[PDB]
Amino acid sequence: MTNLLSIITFLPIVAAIIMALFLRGQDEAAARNAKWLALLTTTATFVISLFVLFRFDPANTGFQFVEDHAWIMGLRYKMGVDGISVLFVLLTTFMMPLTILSTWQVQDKVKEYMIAFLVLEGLMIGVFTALDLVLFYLFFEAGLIPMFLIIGIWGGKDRIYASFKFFLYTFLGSVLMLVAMIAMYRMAGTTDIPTLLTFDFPSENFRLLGMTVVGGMQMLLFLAFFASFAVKMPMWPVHTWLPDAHVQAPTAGSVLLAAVLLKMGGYGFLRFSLPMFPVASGVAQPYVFWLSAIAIVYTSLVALAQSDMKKVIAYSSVAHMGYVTMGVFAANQIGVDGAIFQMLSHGFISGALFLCVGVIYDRMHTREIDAYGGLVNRMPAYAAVFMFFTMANVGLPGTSGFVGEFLTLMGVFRVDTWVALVATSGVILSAAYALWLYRRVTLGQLIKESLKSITDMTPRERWVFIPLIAMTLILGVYPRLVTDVTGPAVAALVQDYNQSQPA
Amino acid sequence: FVAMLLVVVYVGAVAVLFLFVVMMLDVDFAELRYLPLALVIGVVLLAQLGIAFSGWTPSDQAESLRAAPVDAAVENTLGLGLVLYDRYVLMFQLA
Amino acid sequence: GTINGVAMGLIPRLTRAAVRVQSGYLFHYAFAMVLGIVGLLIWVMMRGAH
Amino acid sequence: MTSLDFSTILPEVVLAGYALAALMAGAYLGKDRLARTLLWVTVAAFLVVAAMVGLGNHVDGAAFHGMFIDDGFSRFAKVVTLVAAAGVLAMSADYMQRRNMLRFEFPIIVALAVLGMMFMVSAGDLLTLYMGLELQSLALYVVAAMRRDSVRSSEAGLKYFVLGSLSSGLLLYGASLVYGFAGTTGFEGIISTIEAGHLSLGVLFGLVFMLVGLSFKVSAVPFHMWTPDVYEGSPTPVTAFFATAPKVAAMALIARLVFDAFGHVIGDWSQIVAALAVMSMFLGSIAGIGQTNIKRLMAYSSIAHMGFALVGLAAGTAIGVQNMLLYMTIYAVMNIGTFAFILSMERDGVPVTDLAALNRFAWTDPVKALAMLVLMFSLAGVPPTLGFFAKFGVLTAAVDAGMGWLAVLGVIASVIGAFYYLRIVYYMYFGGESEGMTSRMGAVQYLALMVPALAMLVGAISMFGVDSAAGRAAETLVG
Ligand SMILES: [Ca+2]
Ligand SMILES: [Ca+2]
Repeated sequence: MTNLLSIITFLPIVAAIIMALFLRGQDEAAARNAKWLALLTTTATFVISLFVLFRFDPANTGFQFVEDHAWIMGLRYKMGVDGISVLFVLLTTFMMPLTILSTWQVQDKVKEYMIAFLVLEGLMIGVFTALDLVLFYLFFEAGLIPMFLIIGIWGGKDRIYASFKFFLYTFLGSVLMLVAMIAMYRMAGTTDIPTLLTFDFPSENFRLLGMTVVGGMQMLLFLAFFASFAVKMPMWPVHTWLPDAHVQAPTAGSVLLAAVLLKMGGYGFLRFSLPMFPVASGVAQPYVFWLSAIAIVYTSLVALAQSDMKKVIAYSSVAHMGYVTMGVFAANQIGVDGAIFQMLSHGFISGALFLCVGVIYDRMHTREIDAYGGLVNRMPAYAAVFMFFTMANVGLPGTSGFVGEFLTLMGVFRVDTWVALVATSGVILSAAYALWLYRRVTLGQLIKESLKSITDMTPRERWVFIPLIAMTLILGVYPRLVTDVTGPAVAALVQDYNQSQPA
Repeated sequence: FVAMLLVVVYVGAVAVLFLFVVMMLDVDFAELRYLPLALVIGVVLLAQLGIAFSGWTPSDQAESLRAAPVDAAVENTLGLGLVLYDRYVLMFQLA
Repeated sequence: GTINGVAMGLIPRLTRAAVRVQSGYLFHYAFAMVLGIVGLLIWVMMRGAH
Repeated sequence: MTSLDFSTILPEVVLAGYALAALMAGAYLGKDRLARTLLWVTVAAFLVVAAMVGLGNHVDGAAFHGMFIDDGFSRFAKVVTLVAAAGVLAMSADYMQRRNMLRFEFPIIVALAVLGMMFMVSAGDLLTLYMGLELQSLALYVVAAMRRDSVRSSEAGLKYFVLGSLSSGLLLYGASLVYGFAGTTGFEGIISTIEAGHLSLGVLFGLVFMLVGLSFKVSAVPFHMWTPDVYEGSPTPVTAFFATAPKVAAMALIARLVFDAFGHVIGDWSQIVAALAVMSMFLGSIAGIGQTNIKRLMAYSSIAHMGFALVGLAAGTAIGVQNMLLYMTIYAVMNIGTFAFILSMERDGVPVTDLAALNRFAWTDPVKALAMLVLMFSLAGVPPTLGFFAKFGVLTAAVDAGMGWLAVLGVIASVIGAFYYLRIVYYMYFGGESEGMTSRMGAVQYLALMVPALAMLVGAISMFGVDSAAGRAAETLVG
């Protein structure tokens, strides 16, 4: 119980190695064993990570559960959590058992499917626990490998193109960040994230090529990290990989792609860009505001034009991340708390919606909106669940969707009214595409022979959704469960950002 | 010595080359490119070398660093034999 | 259109140029080596003796 | 020659003695009936000589009026060369026998090539550099062309010989200019004369000629065009050899030359090395996308990786040399693993080399594809593989030297190169309709795939002191 973060990080990876070695047979019993072994492993990781959650002390804004060991090439293996990153660990471990349970009907290469998800979980958890600069980059980039194969092997008809675009687009943005990490390593003489959080990187302007670089070295380091996190988030206009990868991935892949991997971009902004490059962040605030405002309006209108149900959900995520980006760079307590809440909240809602798509994809094997209609007539439970998360997706008060949206909008209002006015229009636009999709798929008359015999959600499918409905309602009604944890850490973060602004 | 050694070696070696020319003689002996561009690169390379040799001067330390200074009273072949097999014995064996 | 134009239009076009230059002719490969030395010598000359 | 000189070169005498004795044993006691036995005694000899070089207590020094340098740098390079040479021979033994290619002279020719490499990395004189390089080069031409019934082996030897001879001539011409300027061939004399205020065009011309001559041996662009044809034409065991041991020896030789002879004009040669590294990284990455033959793909992979290794040397620092050494060590391990798999590829009992043969191989042999997957991501430089940490080290050296522009270009070319490694993974795991390629591997060849593949991950946890050993070795050279 002194290496708790290392256990939850590498336990899923170790289980995959054992499964790959000592699990034999390709029959259904052999596959049935793999599903159970994965489910027990993901459940174990979630339970152990609850010890972190409840022993965590929100008042302490330092890193807790810290473990440090020597490593290679003069680096250190250091892990830990604070009020900004603890909840992203629990979100990852929370979605993984539900994601496994939703694949229970997959019959194609099951053992390999389970291994890819078990390996992916360990690497996703490492991103949020790592306190070494290179160690963060290792988990940040290693996650591309299992996801590249998850899309390639189990994806749709365009999965070859989607998997390559996903990997290379993300890979391109992070290699620039790698060089910035090497530069910070050389200036500060350390890769320790706690030590880099107090280091003062130079901000005096200089000239590079034909332009002045406002912010000096901080701006150059800021732009390298921005390229990595902007693509990961994703921000507009570097988002066009997401409508491919999220759509062409298998349903389980889409859940983890949207619920967890997107949060690495926003967490990157909260861990590095604002603490380590405050002067550059202050300078970039106007541009980030309008890119995020454009993203909300742009992708909301693009979602309204989609003929493919899974693409509506994919484009919805880009709009929801636009709020997160604005909240982070408003750099006030209200905006940053809203940004973190919006990230966690979007994990439950977006994941649930991709599971709603899978429920009817499994039965009908199509994603065209026009291929459905009046499903409420045969699928009462599905229409209720799909409606609930449709309403959460439009930020209805009472669901967790509202809180994150509301606070990021109010934090931005304090800084820029034009941005807040444009971003706030998302409430009108989100309702438009979200309700139209729900109506066209679920409501109406059952007038197609194909849908005549469609079945309702099975008991297993209902039980996957119940935890997600619980978190959405609980956090919507009692968000203090989140802000108590993140409150003190955001307060310290916002204070350092202010104390670093040029005077 | 290297003047005479060079003739001795390449008289035999060039004759061997003649043997392979007639062994693999082409079937079109009776009637046996980008030459313009090639001549331009050759002229450029030759000009660069000529410019470098225009200002040639050895290092002012070159005299003091000689491993095998030449002796006027010793004949060339004897001088080479005094260094070839003792100072350069490692290279001799590698040859 | 831009991303695909670069990733799938431009880089493959540079690949085809590289494949073409690898002609398989020994005299071309020697020409490349001679161009490399001549170019590097031009570079050294501009910096001068110093 | 003193008794102290002879002690210093004893590992080389032991290897040379073995090669001569093996030649007579093979000639007089069975010829090709001993071919298998001579191959495995050569593997033991390489490992024995490496133990002599790398184990026990060593005190740095020089022998033969400084012509032979026995320092930590040369000892690091020799060990990697000998162990990589031993690995290539061991993993190829079964393949060559099945293909009726194992002459009793092949192990001996390889041993004399390795002997030449050992004198290369310990050179302290221009003549030692030349004689070591030429003993290696001549042995490499022979094995390139040793498949007598293959027109492609003959052409591989012909292209390698003609272009290798051209590069050697350029190297000699520069070596002659350096001797004329300095008045000596010894590097300790040369370094003292080549300094900031006395660099005539003549001596700078000499450095360029020597650098270009050597940069041919590491397939630096535009002195690279031999590599794809020679890699394709030569026997796959010989291609695997070219890709691992000569490149390590040649890379170490370049570091030896620029620091022990041109170490007071780092500014002059660092720019040239950087320009070579840039051209090699982008051409290797871009040209690799157009390859359908796996052997020819590895040549461009080799060219791009030598560009990255040159980034560490372009730094012109002890850290740059340390990380160049680690890069070459990891690169040699990766190529041993990859060429172990390439040797195994076959359809209907005949070897096969086209990439399309890998389609859906992961569903034919799961463990071998998983090993190949780790190697392809290691060559692409993707974490958590040890191949990523190799790139990280050279990029660290570049940034540390104020050459972030080189690091930025290096990582961008890595992205382009990552495509054709990813494509191999794509073929194996979710590729198109399969044509029945099988992987035939004996026990030794099988371990030549798995152990390097395991090292790419285990090395991510601990390098087992190799990174620390490379740092000590780099210090003895740079000072
Ligand atoms: Ca700070
Ligand atoms: Ca030195």
